[PDB]
Amino acid sequence: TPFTHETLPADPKAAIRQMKQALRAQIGDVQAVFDRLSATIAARVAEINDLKAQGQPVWPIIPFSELAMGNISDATRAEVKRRGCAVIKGHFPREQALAWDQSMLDYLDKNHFDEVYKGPGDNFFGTLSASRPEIYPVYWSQAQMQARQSEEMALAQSFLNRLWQVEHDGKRWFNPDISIIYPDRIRRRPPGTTSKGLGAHTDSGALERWLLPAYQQVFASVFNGNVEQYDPWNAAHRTDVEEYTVDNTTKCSVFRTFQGWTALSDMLPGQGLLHVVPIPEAMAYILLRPLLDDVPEDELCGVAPGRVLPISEQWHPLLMAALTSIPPLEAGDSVWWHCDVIHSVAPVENQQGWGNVMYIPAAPMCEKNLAYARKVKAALETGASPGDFPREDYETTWEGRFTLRDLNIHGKRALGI
Ligand SMILES: [Fe+3]
Repeated sequence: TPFTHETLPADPKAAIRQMKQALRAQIGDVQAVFDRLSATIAARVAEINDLKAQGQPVWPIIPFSELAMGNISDATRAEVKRRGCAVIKGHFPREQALAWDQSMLDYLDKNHFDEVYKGPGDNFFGTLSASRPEIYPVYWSQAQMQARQSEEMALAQSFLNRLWQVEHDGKRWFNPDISIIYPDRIRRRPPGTTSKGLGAHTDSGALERWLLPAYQQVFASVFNGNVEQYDPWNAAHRTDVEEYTVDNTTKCSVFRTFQGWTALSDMLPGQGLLHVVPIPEAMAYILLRPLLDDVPEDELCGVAPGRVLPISEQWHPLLMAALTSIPPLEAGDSVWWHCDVIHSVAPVENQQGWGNVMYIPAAPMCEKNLAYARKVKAALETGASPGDFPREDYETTWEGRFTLRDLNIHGKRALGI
């Protein structure tokens, strides 16, 4: 269309305007489609609420033993697809997790982190009420890389990728059985912590969801009214997207089937825990909401370039009605959500125990993810901040960092070597 942009429009408001007009036209009665969509989603909220009342976790719980032994049922596979998230209990033995956590402590301590730390290096969350989640951003601890290349991450990554339709056109969109090392940050909250949390948002692009041609491809069924034809699990064209780049701002130049993390400490109920909207199709609602006629013509319900896409009660009351907590967790567990899934971190006052996690996603091998992987390997040598992240570069100088010679067979392959 005349309406799309592959690079960041010089005039966002102008571009948003034209996209809206083009789209209202291509859909017909937007409000009728939104209502239909909402009835399906309202019905899911009924499911979710029902389960909550019973005493169930809403998150599919999948024991790592079954995963490891290939004995996951069809019903479970199905449930993870319905819910868009999964907990892997016992992903790692508690010992191993706790020992990792301790190595983290000493790695930070021995390189004098708390002294040196200047940031946040970034303002990715300016669109959120709770925009300050508790002190990050290191990449190359032995703990992290080990978990990343660990054989039992590989099992989980592969199992997860497998949930996506891969075949479609030109036989295969990515290889679901190798995943790249995507070095990410950590989340470290000590007992006593008080925090606003992280406000509900989705990752992997904001404005580009509407304006990028690849996303017009991905969400065709949405942007043409056949909302029910739309399949969250179809990899079609996801690997053709490339997010807009904004000076020194967090972006994600990689395709992630799931985001997740591995817990380094026990997570106790109410202690400012990860919540998710377990309805991966919600993205449809996010996409149609600004098209409705109570929203200003040049606006996308808070979306701004170089900022995470915000989800709020103001614009998305139904989706907010669906927020659900992770169950309580023991160290070594790990949690996963579909890349289009709305999520947040609840606030705590005076937190019991630690709230430590390592960020490790499933990002499957493909021409796109490999391009980034080639870049990662360069960073891993120097210890610099991976390109996708603010150039803080704290570890370039540190002792006890994971290095090139310490790689797995997995690791060498995940970085394509
Ligand atoms: Fe997020």
